Amino acid sequence: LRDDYDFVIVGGGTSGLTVADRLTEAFPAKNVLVIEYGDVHYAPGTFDPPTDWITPQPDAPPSWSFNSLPNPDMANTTAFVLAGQVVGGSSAVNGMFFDRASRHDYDAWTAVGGSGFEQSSHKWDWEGLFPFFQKSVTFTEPPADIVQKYHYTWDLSAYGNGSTPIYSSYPVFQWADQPLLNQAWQEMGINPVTECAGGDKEGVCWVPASQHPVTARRSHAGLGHYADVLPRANYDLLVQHQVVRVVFPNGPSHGPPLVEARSLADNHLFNVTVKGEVIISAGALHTPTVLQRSGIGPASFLDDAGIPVTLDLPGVGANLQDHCGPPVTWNYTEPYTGFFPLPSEMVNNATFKAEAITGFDEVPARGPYTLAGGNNAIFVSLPHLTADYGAITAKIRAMVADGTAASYLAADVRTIPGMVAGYEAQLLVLADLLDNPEAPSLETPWATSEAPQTSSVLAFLLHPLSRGSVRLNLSDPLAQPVLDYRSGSNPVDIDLHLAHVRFLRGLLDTPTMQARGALETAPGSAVADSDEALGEYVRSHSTLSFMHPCCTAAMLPEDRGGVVGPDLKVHGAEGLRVVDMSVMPLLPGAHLSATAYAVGEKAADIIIQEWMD
Ligand SMILES: Cc1cc2nc3c(=O)[nH]c(=O)nc-3n(C[C@H](O)[C@H](O)[C@H](O)COP(=O)(O)OP(=O)(O)OC[C@H]3O[C@@H](n4cnc5c(N)ncnc54)[C@H](O)[C@@H]3O)c2cc1C
Ligand SMILES: *[C@@H]1O[C@H](CO)[C@@H](O[C@@H]2O[C@H](CO)[C@@H](O[C@@H]3O[C@H](CO)[C@@H](O)[C@H](O)[C@@H]3O)[C@H](O)[C@H]2NC(C)=O)[C@H](O)[C@H]1NC(C)=O
Ligand SMILES: *[C@@H]1O[C@H](CO)[C@@H](O[C@@H]2O[C@H](CO)[C@@H](O)[C@H](O)[C@H]2NC(C)=O)[C@H](O)[C@H]1NC(C)=O
Ligand SMILES: *[C@@H]1O[C@H](CO)[C@@H](O)[C@H](O)[C@H]1NC(C)=O
Ligand SMILES: [Ca+2]
Repeated sequence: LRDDYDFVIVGGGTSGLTVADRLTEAFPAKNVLVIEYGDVHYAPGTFDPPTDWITPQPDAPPSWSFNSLPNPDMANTTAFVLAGQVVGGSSAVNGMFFDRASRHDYDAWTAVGGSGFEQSSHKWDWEGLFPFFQKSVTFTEPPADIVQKYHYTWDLSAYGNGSTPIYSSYPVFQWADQPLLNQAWQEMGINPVTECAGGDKEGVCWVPASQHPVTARRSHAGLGHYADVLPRANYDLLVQHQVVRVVFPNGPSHGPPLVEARSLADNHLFNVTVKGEVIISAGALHTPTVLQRSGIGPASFLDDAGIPVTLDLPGVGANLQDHCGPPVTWNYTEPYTGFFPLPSEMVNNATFKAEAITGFDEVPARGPYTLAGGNNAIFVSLPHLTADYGAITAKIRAMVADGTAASYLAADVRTIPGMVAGYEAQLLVLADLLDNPEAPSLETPWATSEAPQTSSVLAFLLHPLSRGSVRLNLSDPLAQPVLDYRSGSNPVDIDLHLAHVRFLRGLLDTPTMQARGALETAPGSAVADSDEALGEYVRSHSTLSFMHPCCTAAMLPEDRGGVVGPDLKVHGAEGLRVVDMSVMPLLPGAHLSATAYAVGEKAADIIIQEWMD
């Protein structure tokens, strides 16, 4: 471990390793150090040997497990959330669903920053982010036989001729009843989309897997941004170390700070000297933890924590958002026939599963295990799924106009004019986005419809108005934070859930599902028809997290509660940036990992262009 470094990156995760990669290749004379809580682990993909249709990988890398506080507005249910504890971060333990949000979701970032963000040239709208999306991954056309078998569609214009060893691929396998819902979504008027990673994604979407096109092995940041670029002499990595905080010897206006690190083996604490900048990429859950212990956070929490205030930025750990939603479930009253193979074949058929195990080891990889978690989702806009009803967005706009919107934030947040102002800007922008018929409001993925385990649809609330907190355990500040999800704390989220579930129920009415005798098992017509009963149902049967927590160090002006500018520097701190999913101001209508790379690539480009002064 060297005397000093030019760059320290806190967290060897998805964004952090892509930043560390791009910095070391651009500045061969500058030394980068990545400090990682975890270690290097082989990363099994989703549904790899010897699992059954979606069982846990026996040799999975380590992760943090989180149980949030009870969410009273969702029947006190707890949210269960994971975070990868490994070189590669969460992308090493992903479900590998590798989509991007619509162009309008990222346009929303620029709009929510407002004019306070406009004397910078770093635009995080679609036009400013799309080139880095193309840079971030290499996509590969599937074989022709696989195309004519499963009917993948795509448009290479969405990917360009990028060549970064982070792979987006379509498996050479699908379950045999994959076309079932595909046909039924079209009978609901949801239309096929040829390519959904090129910004235009409302309709029925093919989504790729973050995995190698030949071997089907998981692609994560630890390979593509770390292992695959070594040897590289200025690219250092320190494992089994927890970065405690950053310290400014002469205050935050004289930087970069020192990185105070704790060795997880022996608890030995030390400091790393930084010449250039410190980049924090500890993730949406842990970046707030690193800045809070650095005295960079809500002044009142920091006082209650016995931590001296270095920067009073109440956005640190605030504005927590995640994807969540309740299900619609059915059985079949006729036998589920004519499909081979279905997922149950893995548990019914030793021959078939033995072959799947060995098919995965052939070159190229073959059979069921080349599949990750599935490659399909609908993304339906609020106008489309409700027949242009303006009730929800009127409620949002009114709730800002009358000033009651603030009441839905936490009691130590609604009192802060900065936070109310930024929450209000979010809601109006979200109100506009949910009025855009090309902007997804509901996501529903599927790969099979075999009953009973996969005869269900989930109603992903893509753009929640509720907001939560990531805060230090005050008993053990170095332990994992407390997550207060406050799911459903803004009531428009419940209205969205009812609209989404009620749209989804139409699935069972489709000729395709009626041919199969699909019989609704939950919520049922009785519940669905009662705003009070369906409300009760979404509040107690929703999954509170699909493991996409974000926006705890939002890219917003300080007066709107943000923590970083559009250059991703922490407001009021020189030589200190954040680059991970905590910087998004609004949660995107997508799974986050592809965005995490794109954010890493653009943040690296920003950092590079300035250090070539
Ligand atoms: C179970 C699960 C499944 C998912 N499935 C999908 C999916 O199918 N599709 C999708 O698009 N997204 C998915 N995601 C989410 C997506 O992968 C993440 O949002 C994204 O990878 C996060 O990137 P990041 O760089 O912000 O964080 P991470 O990649 O998690 O990076 C944080 C890193 O910092 C390290 N760290 C934490 N604290 C410290 C500290 N104090 N000092 C040093 N290092 C520290 C962590 O160990 C980790 O390496 C999933 C997430 C989970 C948890
Ligand atoms: C990492 O670097 C920081 C910055 O140098 C170290 O923090 C500094 O620690 C010194 C202790 O040597 C603190 O000074 C102390 O102040 C109290 C009262 O103010 C006084 O009673 C002590 O005698 C001593 O002078 C100093 O405040 C502190 N600096 C900051 C900005 O917090 C930190 O210890 C280093 N960490 C490790 C593990 O080396
Ligand atoms: C158990 O699974 C194996 C698949 O590995 C089945 O064997 C295949 O059956 C299909 C018929 O759907 C044929 O097209 C293939 O030629 C067979 N391949 C091999 C390698 O056997 C087998 O039929 C399954 N058993 C049952 C009872 O369904
Ligand atoms: C939430 O917390 C506790 C449950 O043990 C109780 O205070 C409250 O009634 C709970 N709310 C609901 C709706 O269950
Ligand atoms: Ca697999």
